[PDB]
Amino acid sequence: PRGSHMIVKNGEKWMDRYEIDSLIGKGSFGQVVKAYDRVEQEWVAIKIIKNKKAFLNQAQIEVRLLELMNKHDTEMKYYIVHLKRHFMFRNHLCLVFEMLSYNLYDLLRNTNFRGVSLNLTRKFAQQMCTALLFLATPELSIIHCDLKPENILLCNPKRSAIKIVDFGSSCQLGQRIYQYIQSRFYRSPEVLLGMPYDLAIDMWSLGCILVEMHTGEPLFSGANEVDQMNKIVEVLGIPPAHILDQAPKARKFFEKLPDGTWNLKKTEYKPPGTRKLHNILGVETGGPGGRRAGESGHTVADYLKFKDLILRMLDYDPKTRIQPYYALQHSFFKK
Ligand SMILES: Cc1ccc(/C=C2/C(=O)Nc3ccccc32)o1
Repeated sequence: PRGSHMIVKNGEKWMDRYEIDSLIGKGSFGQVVKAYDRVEQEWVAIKIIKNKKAFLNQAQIEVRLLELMNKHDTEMKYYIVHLKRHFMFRNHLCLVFEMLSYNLYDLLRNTNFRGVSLNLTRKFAQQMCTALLFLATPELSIIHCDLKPENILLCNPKRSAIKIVDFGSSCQLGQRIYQYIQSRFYRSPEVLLGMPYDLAIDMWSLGCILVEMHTGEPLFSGANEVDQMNKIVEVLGIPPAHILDQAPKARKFFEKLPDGTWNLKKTEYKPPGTRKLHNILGVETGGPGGRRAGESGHTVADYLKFKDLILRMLDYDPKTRIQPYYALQHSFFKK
């Protein structure tokens, strides 16, 4: 066999059922194939976990969480990708999902990274907040741990309905296992600081995502952890002392002074909290790059609500950071 990836061969039939069409995707997780399920007469995406002990063990958690989420039949569970079944094949765990359309990063690429409208952004935000509310159900208490444009797919290319995919790093509250999680751009302060985390890290990622969906570019595009914390401090200032006092990796980015206060451990950036979200969104200057100037649904009053909700989702404190239910009650969502 030689190596971790399954030899994929377009046109072969798996177990007189799955007709392999093409390789959808590759990556560290393994691979994804488009396949025709002859039994159910429908296209499916099969996620082939790498044949490595570490990846197989993590994929048992993925399968457990997915099955748990699909079992909870309610008014929230259809913002989550549906795992139809799974099987072992050629020493690979294989997860069969419904076929969906493209991810929100592709939607950004098809606007030449100009960003989508505030109106489309709000539709994505209401779906995602609803999804996070569902994850926050006691019985689930699921932390996604990897929200980013790539992991939010459109159901249909013509419509704005979405689902969340890739619960490959997901854990339940109280079952934290990796000190290093989240895609860097969407990584919460508590994680960069190497502290314990809860469902609040998803709400952080969602704040970063919504800004990027409208501006067409990442809010915080760090080359590494130091650069990432610095780009956050640029907008949000130095994080509160009560947090940095309890933070194992505080001294990676910050310095205590005789004072008792924290400062950036400078070795260069805009001063702390001087990169205003106000200016990044271009509230009073016609939106991102001036492209929404005079457009309907891009008034200053619209922007101020959006910005307010973003700033509640980018709260440094995970205890006071806005939680799904309260986010859905925000004026930004009101008719
Ligand atoms: C294309 C498509 C439809 C459904 C899925 C599922 C995926 C998942 O759960 N993790 C992934 C990670 C990378 C790419 C795709 C997926 O992928």
